[PDB]
Parts: sequence; structure tokens; C-alpha cells
Amino acid sequence: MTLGDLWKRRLNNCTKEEFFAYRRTGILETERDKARELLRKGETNMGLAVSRGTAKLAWLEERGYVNLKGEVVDLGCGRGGWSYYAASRPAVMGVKAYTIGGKGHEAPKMVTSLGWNLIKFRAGMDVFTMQPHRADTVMCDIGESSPDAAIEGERTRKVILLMEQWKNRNPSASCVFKVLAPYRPEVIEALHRFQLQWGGGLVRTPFSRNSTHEMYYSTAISGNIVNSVNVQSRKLLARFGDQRGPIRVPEMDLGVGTRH
Ligand SMILES: Nc1ncnc2c1ncn2[C@@H]1O[C@H](C[C@@H](N)CC[C@H](N)C(=O)O)[C@@H](O)[C@H]1O
Repeated sequence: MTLGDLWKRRLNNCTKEEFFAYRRTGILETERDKARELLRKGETNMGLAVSRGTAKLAWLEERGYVNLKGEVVDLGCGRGGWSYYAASRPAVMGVKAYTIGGKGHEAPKMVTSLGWNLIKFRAGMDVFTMQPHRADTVMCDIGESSPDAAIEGERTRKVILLMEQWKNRNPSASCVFKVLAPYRPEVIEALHRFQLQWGGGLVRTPFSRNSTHEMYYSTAISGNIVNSVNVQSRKLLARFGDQRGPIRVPEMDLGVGTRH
């Protein structure tokens, strides 16, 4: 058993009050009041982020932890926060975004955010059974939280296997992907194997809630995986009892318009 397993048990033992206070303490949170109401009324001309994912991927790029370039695929795009971010980047030529959609899952939000015409959105697509194709950058933000850490470990394992399939099609492709439960043993095992063939490492974004152990793997960084995970687990364990609030920051506005 790991420190992350202990963090999970403590999280599940939280009352609802303890949960709401713990999940947001000390984290960066974009101010989404304007954006949420524009999306609610169905405004298509907007560059404000369609989701909290946009600022997360922007942080990774601004830090230099991901390379977004060429033909990008967004595996599990949801509303499309990562797709619209990538499409706004001048080094990106195209985005093929895929998400399952359907009951209980987010379909792409359709807006004119800068570069939207370079995105081909495909809803109704299960990426775990989709054949890979050529790509320069492979993104995947999949990993649904569960109180059951074994389920989360299995969901994480499926993502890594997906990235291995995309790397076998594209061995030189840049990769960034969510690792929902990085402390589980089958997850550490699969990340070690990926790192040995492809390089890379794990990083925590400051927008992630304390209620999730999610870390992001990218081929553009390095770092001992077990040490990365353990450092994060301790950071999470230390914020139990923290009553401070989130740090609120402005939401990303990418602008609107086509790119040609
Ligand atoms: N097997 C699957 N095939 C396709 N999409 C999936 C699958 N499993 C989960 N998803 C979707 O993957 C998405 C994961 C989200 N976290 C992505 C958020 C996105 N990066 C954003 O910035 O808005 C959800 O919308 C899920 O519905």
C-alpha cells in the first residue's frame, strides 16, 4: 500500500463539509461566471474557455512541459477545452478531436474560438477501440473519478495502453495524457514501461483539485515516476484540514476567428 492509497481512504472518510473545503483549498480556479452563462444561453461567438481544461493545458505549454505542434489528436475531448486551446496555437496545423458523448458525458461545445475551423470534432467515438492514425501530437485527458481506487487504477491503465498504441503508430509523436490514479501498482508498472521506451515524466497542474490525484504525463519532461507520485501524495495529505480557499484567477479568452 502507498501514500496515495492512504490519501484515497482519507478522502472517502470525509464528510460532505470536509470534502467541499478540502477539494478547493489552495488551488488555482478560473473565474467562469461570464463564460458559464454565455455557454448556457448558447452563444457561439466566444473565445472564453469552454471548460476548465483549457487553462490546465495552457499552463503545461506556458511552462514548457508540452510541445503542441503539427497534426494534433485530442483523445477524449469532451466539451473541447484542449481542442480549442491547441487550435489557437500557431504551430498547430490541425486537430482531430474525438469523444464518446451520450448519456452522462459531455459533447463538444461548438464555438468560433480562434482556430475552430482547424478542428474536426467527432462525437459518438470510443477511442479505446479506434484504430490509431498519423499524428505529431497526441493528447488524452481521459480518467473519470470514482470512490473506488481500483476502478480508477484500471481506468488509468486503459489510457496508458491507448497511448502505447498511438506511440506504436507514431513513435516520434509528442504525448501528453492524464494519469488519474498514478499511485496504483499496475499504473506505476505501465508508466515505467512507457518511460523506458519513450522518455517523459509526470507533473501536477495547480488547477487540479485536491480531491483528485491526477497528474499529467508528457514526453517533454523527465523525472523519477515513483518519487514524482510520492511527492504529490504528501502534498495532498498535508492539505487535509486546510481551510483556506481557492486562488481565483481570470479565465482564458483565446479570441475568435478562423485560422488559414
Ligand atoms: N472511451 C472513451 N472514448 C471517448 N471519449 C471518452 C472515453 N472515455 C471518456 N471519454 C470522454 O473523455 C472526456 C474526458 C474529459 N476530462 C476531457 C476534458 C477536456 N480535455 C476539456 O478540456 O474540456 C469526457 O468528456 C469523457 O466523456
